[PDB]
Amino acid sequence: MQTLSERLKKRRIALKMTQTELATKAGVKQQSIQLIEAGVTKRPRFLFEIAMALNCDPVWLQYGTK
Amino acid sequence: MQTLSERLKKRRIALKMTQTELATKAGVKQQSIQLIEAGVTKRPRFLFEIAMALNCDPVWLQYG
DNA sequence: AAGTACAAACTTTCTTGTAT
DNA sequence: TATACAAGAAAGTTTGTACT
Repeated sequence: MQTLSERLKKRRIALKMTQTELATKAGVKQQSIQLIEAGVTKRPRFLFEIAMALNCDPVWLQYGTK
Repeated sequence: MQTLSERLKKRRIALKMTQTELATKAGVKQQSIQLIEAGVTKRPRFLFEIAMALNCDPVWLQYG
C-alpha cells in the first residue's frame, strides 16, 4: 500500500545507488529522481528509462503488487 | 513499424477502432491519441492505459 | 453525421541554479 | 559527496472547433 516514491527508494537503496548514479544510469538529472521520491512527481515520464536502471518491472514501480 | 505512432495506428485499426473509440476506452481524449499517432507525443502518460485498451504490452507499445 | 486534425489554455514533469 | 527546494522551461492533456 505503497507509493511509487517508496518503491523508488527501496529499490535505488537496495541496488546501493545514490540518486545521481540512478539519476544517471537512467539519463535523468538527479533533481528528477528526487521529486518522484518526494511524493512530488506521480507519473514520471521516464518511468521506463529508470526502471531499466533499477532493472525492475516498469509496471511494478509504477503500480504495486497484489 | 518504427515510431510509437506507426505501432499505435496499425494496431488500433487492426483492432478495428477509431481514435474516439480507443481514447474512450483508454479513456483519455480522442485528441491525446491524435497527437500520438500524429507523432507529437513521444511519451504518453496514459500509455499503460492506451496500450491496455489496444490490449498489449506497454514495453511493446512504447518500444519493442 | 462520423472520424480525424489543429490550436491555444492548463497541467504535470524535468531541468537550470544553489542551499543545506 | 548526497540530497533537497525554488522558479521556470519542456513535454503532455484538455478544451473547442474546423475540415473532409
